Amino acid sequence: NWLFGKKRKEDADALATLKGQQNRLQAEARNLERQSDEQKILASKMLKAGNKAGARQALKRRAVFMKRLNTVHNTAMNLQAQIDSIQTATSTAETVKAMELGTKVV
Amino acid sequence: NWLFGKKRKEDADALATLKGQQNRLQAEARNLERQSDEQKILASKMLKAGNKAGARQALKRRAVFMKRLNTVHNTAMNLQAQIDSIQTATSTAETVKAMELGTKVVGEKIKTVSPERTERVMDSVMEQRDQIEMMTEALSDPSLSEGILDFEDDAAIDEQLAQLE
Amino acid sequence: AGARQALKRRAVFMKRLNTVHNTAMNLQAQIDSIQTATSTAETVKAMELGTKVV
Repeated sequence: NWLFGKKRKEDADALATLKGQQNRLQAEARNLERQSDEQKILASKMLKAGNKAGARQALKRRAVFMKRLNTVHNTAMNLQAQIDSIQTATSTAETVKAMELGTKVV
Repeated sequence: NWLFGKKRKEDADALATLKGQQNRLQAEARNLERQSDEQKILASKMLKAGNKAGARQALKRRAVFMKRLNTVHNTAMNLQAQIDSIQTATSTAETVKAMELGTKVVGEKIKTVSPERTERVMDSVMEQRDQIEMMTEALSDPSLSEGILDFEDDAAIDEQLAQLE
Repeated sequence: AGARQALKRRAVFMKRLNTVHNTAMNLQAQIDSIQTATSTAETVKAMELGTKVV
C-alpha cells in the first residue's frame, strides 16, 4: 500500500543525490577546462614575449589541470553508469513482474 | 543533526586560516619583488654613475632578496596544495556517500527481483509455449479432416487433369 | 581518436537498442501466447459441444 510510494520516493531521492553530485563534478570539470584554455593562451602569449622556462612551467600547469580534468570526467562517467544501473534495475523488475502476470494468466 | 553544521564550520575556519596565512605570504613575496626591482634599477643607476664593487654588493642584495622570494613562493604553493587537499577530500567523501546510496537502492531492487526469479519466469514462459503448441497442433492436424480419401486416385486425378487439358 | 570514442558510444547505444528490442519481442510473444490460449480454449469448448450433440 503506502510502502510503494515510499520506495518511489527513495529511488527518486537517490537519483537526485547522484545527479546533484554529477552536477558538482561537471562544474569542476568546466572550471578546469576554463583554466586550461586560459593557460594555453597565456603560454602562447608569453612565448610571443620571449620566455621558455616559464613556458615549461606553463605547460606543467596545463598538464596538471588536464590530469585533474580527466579524473573528474571519469568520476562523472562512473556516476552516470550508476544512475543507468538504477534505471535499468527498475525497468527490469517491472518487466519481470509483467511477464509473471502473463504466465499466471496462461 | 547539529554536528554537521559544526563540521562545516570547522572546515570553513581551517580554510580561512590557511587562506589568511597564504595572504601574508603573498604580501611578503610582493614586498620582496618590489625591493628586488628597486635594487636592480639602483644597481643600473650607480653603474651609470661608475662603481662596480658597490655593484657586487647590489647584486648580492638582489640575490638574497630573490632567494627569500623563492622560499616564500614555495611556502605559499605548499599552502595552496593543502587547501586543494581539503577541498578534494570533501568532494571525494560526498561522492562516495552518493555512490553508497545508489548501491543501497540497487541492492534492494535486486533483492526484490533476483536472477533466480527471472530464470524461473522464463522457464514457465517456455513450458507454457510448449503446451500451447501441443494444444494448437492437436486441433489443426489435416489427417483428421483434409485427408478423407487416401486412395491411389493420384493416377485418376492425373487422368482428369489430362481430360481438362 | 574522438571518432573512436564516437563509434564506441554508437556501439554501446546499438547494443542497448538490440537488448530492448529483444525484450519487446519476448513481451509480444507472451501476448500472442495469451491470445492463442484463449482462442484454443474456446475452440475446444465448441468441439466438445458438437461432440455431445452428435
